[PDB]
Amino acid sequence: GSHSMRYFFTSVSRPGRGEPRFIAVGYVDDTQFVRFDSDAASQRMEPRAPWIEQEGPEYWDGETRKVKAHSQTHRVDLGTLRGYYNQSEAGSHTVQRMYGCDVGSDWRFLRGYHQYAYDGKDYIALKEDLRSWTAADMAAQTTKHKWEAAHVAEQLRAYLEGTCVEWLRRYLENGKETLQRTDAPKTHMTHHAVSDHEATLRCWALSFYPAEITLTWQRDGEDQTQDTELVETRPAGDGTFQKWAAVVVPSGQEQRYTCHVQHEGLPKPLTLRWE
Amino acid sequence: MIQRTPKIQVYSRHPAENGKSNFLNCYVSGFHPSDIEVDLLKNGERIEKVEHSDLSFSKDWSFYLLYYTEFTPTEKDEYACRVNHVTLSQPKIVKWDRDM
Amino acid sequence: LAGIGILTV
Ligand code: NA
Repeated sequence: GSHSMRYFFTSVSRPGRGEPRFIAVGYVDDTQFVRFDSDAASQRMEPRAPWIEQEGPEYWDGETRKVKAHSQTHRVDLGTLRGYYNQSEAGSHTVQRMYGCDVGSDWRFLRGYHQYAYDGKDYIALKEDLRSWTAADMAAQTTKHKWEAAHVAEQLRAYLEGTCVEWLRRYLENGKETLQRTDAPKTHMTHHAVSDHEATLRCWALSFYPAEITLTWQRDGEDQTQDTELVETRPAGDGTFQKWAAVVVPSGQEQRYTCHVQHEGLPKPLTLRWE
Repeated sequence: MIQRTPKIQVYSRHPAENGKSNFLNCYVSGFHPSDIEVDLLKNGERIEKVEHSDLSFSKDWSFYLLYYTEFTPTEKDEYACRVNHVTLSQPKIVKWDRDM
Repeated sequence: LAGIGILTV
């Protein structure tokens, strides 16, 4: 029902080996649709979903111009942040920016976000109201003062509440077959002895979309959170996702254990049993 | 400086059946910084025909990448993924286990 | 992408 559009930007310095590497990707929900890579030959924003290919030359020229301007600002940022933190040229550093907007089932704006990180830690982010900033440390207060004096939040709010939402709706319509689907998980559990007295129980969810899902184990109805190994949801490569959860249990106790799967494509949450 | 170790998973796109074409995936997630070496191996040798996704990251800033190649499983062929990253003191090899 | 509001830190 609910949807999101997000753009992700990463710039990495490589001291003594040229200009920083810059990569940008855009997603609608869990489906990537565009990319730009500074090291690639084309120097264009490029399509990565079939439904965005129909956008005309004005779109690709405009997105390429904007993504290059993003690349140039993040390039400058790497130098600026080295100054703010009194760092040398001995090492590589990373800047990340992500922004975008969420809508509900009725495609009306829920909230917007714009967040920046330096060396893998929060640096500065727009607050939920889109009118003020959260700065994580003293160096980010400097950026906050500069961005308040330049009225950055007013410009971002306008984009996030207006333009971002309008284009998300356009993409949801044009890419409806891909984007407005739900593929319910195909589920099962597997059982393998690890010794003569213990077995691994693994609960599987395959071929689902969107990626959000919950898998949990219970023993006599009690959650087994601390004893569960839960892997990161992973792409199958075809537009759907996979995930599993496992527990190691004493042999003979299998019937006490149940796996529980929740996903938006299921009419009801599933309970899988060994009896 | 923050460093986070890659979580490596090696798996096929579809349930494996010997003699049926499929895709072999190595998904690495949760790492920082972004510089990472990932190779898919067949009988311990590097596979040349390997594609990968564009670098992206999660809500916690950690990166993720999928490496993938078309393959046809057999009884005898062993597949793996070899990953190196600053957080690993030597390259880590994860074997494809089709019976999970 | 945003065409405004993306500034240097
Ligand atoms: Na290493």
